[PDB]
Amino acid sequence: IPINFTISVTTEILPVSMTKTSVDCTMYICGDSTECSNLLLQYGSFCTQLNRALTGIAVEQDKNTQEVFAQVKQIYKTPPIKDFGGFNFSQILPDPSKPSKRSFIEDLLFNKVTFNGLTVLPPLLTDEMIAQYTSALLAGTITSGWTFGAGAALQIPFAMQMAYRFNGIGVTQNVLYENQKLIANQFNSAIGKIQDSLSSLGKLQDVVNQNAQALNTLVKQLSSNFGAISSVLNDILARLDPPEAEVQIDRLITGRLQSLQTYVTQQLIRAAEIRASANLAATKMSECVLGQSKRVDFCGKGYHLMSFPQSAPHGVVFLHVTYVPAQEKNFTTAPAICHDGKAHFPREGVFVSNGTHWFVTQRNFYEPQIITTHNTFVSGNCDVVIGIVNNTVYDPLQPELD
Amino acid sequence: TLVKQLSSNFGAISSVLNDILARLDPPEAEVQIDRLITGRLQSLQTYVTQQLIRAAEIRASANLAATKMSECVLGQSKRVDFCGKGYHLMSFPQSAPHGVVFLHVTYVPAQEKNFTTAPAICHDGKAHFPREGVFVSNGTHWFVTQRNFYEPQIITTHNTFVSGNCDVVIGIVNNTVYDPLQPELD
Amino acid sequence: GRDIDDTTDAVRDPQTLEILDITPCSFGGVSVITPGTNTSNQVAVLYQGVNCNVFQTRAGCLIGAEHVNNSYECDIPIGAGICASYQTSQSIIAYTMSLGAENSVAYSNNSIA
Ligand SMILES: *[C@@H]1O[C@H](CO)[C@@H](O[C@@H]2O[C@H](CO)[C@@H](O)[C@H](O)[C@H]2NC(C)=O)[C@H](O)[C@H]1NC(C)=O
Ligand SMILES: *[C@@H]1O[C@H](CO)[C@@H](O)[C@H](O)[C@H]1NC(C)=O
Ligand SMILES: *[C@@H]1O[C@H](CO)[C@@H](O)[C@H](O)[C@H]1NC(C)=O
Ligand SMILES: *[C@@H]1O[C@H](CO)[C@@H](O)[C@H](O)[C@H]1NC(C)=O
Ligand SMILES: *[C@@H]1O[C@H](CO)[C@@H](O)[C@H](O)[C@H]1NC(C)=O
Ligand SMILES: *[C@@H]1O[C@H](CO)[C@@H](O)[C@H](O)[C@H]1NC(C)=O
Ligand SMILES: *[C@@H]1O[C@H](CO)[C@@H](O)[C@H](O)[C@H]1NC(C)=O
Ligand SMILES: *[C@@H]1O[C@H](CO)[C@@H](O)[C@H](O)[C@H]1NC(C)=O
Ligand SMILES: *[C@@H]1O[C@H](CO)[C@@H](O)[C@H](O)[C@H]1NC(C)=O
Ligand SMILES: *[C@@H]1O[C@H](CO)[C@@H](O)[C@H](O)[C@H]1NC(C)=O
Repeated sequence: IPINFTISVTTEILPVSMTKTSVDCTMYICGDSTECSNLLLQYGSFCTQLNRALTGIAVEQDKNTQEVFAQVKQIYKTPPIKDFGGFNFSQILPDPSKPSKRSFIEDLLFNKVTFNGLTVLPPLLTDEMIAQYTSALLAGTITSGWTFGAGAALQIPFAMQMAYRFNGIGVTQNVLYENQKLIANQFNSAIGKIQDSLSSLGKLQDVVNQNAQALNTLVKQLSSNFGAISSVLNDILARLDPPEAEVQIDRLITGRLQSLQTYVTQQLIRAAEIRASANLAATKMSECVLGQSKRVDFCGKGYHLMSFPQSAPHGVVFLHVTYVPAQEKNFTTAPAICHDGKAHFPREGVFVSNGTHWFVTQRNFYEPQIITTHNTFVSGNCDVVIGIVNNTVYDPLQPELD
Repeated sequence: TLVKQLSSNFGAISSVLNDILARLDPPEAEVQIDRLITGRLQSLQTYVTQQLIRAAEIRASANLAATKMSECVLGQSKRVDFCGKGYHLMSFPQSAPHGVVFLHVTYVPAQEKNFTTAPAICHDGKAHFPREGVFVSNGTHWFVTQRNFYEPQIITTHNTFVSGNCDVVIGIVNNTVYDPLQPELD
Repeated sequence: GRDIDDTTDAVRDPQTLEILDITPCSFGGVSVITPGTNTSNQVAVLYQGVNCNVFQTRAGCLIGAEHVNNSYECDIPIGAGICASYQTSQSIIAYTMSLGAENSVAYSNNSIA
């Protein structure tokens, strides 16, 4: 049985969207050669299909960003007071000093990350609004408990909410109230430890790296002659007549079409993967931030208490808060207790052995109590249980019967 | 798009194979024929790839649907915001052309009321914590009520359990806990 | 003179021996905003990236639309946090979208709801 308990925190990085892109077909394959366009008019549907696919990918990116964040339609506001029972919530709250409401850890996280028809579109939800959503979520999960995920937002003091969640994971409230200072100090130390650790993100950067590599390979592919006589169309047309230059022209055309097809297929597959990741992120946001999760090992290793979302460039970062046991102690135990030829089983807990006496205690934190009739219920005799121990169950009524 | 792609000559001299073969001999028409063949092959390859990707997406959606069917219709879900917004009570599947439609039934709270509260209760120098609920304030008296629906009760020993003295809790209120046994002790 | 993409980026004029820079001028897709032909026909045109009631937006230059200073939940997204609508005769307006309302919560260390 454990005797002490720590509180840890853990990060978890998830991509949400990649860089929206668009590649005009004709401007890439051809330059300004009119006859090049005339030849491409034999392949007409291809350019339309490619543009449609790219637009689909762009709108999918925006849909991901929309789904993962806007879970609330009532922007809340943290009170000016910071009376949260000693929980120094200052590294994740917005600061009025900076123009944007980006908090300290978001600001630190945001800095670690660093022609021919290749227009890049911007997302229709700027980073400041994303930080606004994140701040609203923080305010909701700090003040209003978790009822704000179901209908309106209901106010409740923070200490009582932490007691609620401690009851949730299977330990009585008194454990929390008896150790507010210790819990608050451990939480603050953990927050500082994370602040230090992040001061020195592969999953959020390899996406940008792969995008850069793909675009670079697409651009550099222009140089190759694709088995023709030379690269530039202008040189070919200026040096040969159409009846003999058309073969070189259409060979180049086939080369460019193959390159675009390959790049589009790669983009589609990467977008599918990113959508899967974004759906996982939405599920984590709706099942960790709001409410509590009994799904073991989902919202951070160990038992789960709460969470705190944070923003990131093209990403999202969670700060889980996990109850974790500590130093334990050996004990002896036996399931049943025989008192008057009848069994006795605990209502909640087990029968640990002092080595001389017997006790009933919580399942996850050593709290010895006296075995009364208010902790056990009886069923059947003592002649059927596989293991049992003789003892006596004190009764509350007898001393009062005087 | 696949059908209409047939019209294009794919850089050949004409679309219909019959016209090409009827107007040219094989030794010079084979180039037009195989150019058309390459065009049709490219079109089929593109369409097949698009179909494969769309099918993968549809399979993902169908697996999500199966999970929702097995975790909402049967039993109850504690996964917040999975089976409909708000708390969940039941569900009712319905069919649809190439689809499925659920009718979730969700409990949702309503008008509230301000109250005053304090975690612990001190009676005889010893603490008191609710078994289930919180200690709302009448403004004159104290009560213990359910966590999600206002139901005032009288604070007895059948709603609270004791642990430790009154000298360690951060916040507490003086009051008296009625006992059921004393009036019956007459 | 080249770049990371090994494409021409600068050139020296071989008579005055001075440095010159280069830049393409062929960006920009054309897009149009319509409140629905079911009601009225007035539309506005949006260019993608060029610089231009010609009103300027972070994501292109907007013509045929009237800027405002209000903020609401928005109907037709455009880009860079700019949204168009039809409510106003009546015309087409653009503005910065509002994520929603804002209500403070009376959180006190002894108050419960
Ligand atoms: C090429 O010829 C031009 C002719 O104008 C030269 O331009 C001279 O530029 C200097 C710069 O101040 C002037 O003072 C002269 O009056 C210009 N003309 C001449 C005839 O010198 C230019 O310098 C010449 N190129 C080089 C490399 O010297
Ligand atoms: C538990 O651990 C903390 C720090 O690790 C220590 O201060 C405390 O004395 C230990 N024991 C109890 C009962 O809290
Ligand atoms: C929170 O911690 C920071 C430094 O870690 C300190 O400057 C600040 O005063 C603390 N606030 C509270 C309320 O403890
Ligand atoms: C049993 O518990 C009592 C206190 O309840 C303690 O005094 C005694 O030493 C314990 N017996 C052991 C540790 O063997
Ligand atoms: C428990 O008490 C009964 C009552 O006599 C006795 O028969 C039994 O042997 C005791 N248990 C053990 C393990 O001796
Ligand atoms: C306290 O409750 C009683 C009924 O139990 C009621 O008569 C009284 O008005 C209440 N006190 C208030 C509302 O201040
Ligand atoms: C509760 O009663 C004790 C008993 O005398 C008293 O010392 C204490 O001050 C009371 N509580 C408050 C808040 O006054
Ligand atoms: C829009 O279409 C509906 C379809 O019946 C029609 O009744 C309505 O009049 C149309 N809107 C206007 C402004 O005419
Ligand atoms: C658009 O480009 C022109 C070109 O010089 C520049 O003068 C203008 O300031 C640019 N627009 C904005 C909003 O910066
Ligand atoms: C609760 O907040 C009020 C604010 O005025 C303060 O006076 C009081 O001491 C606080 N009580 C606790 C237990 O924090």
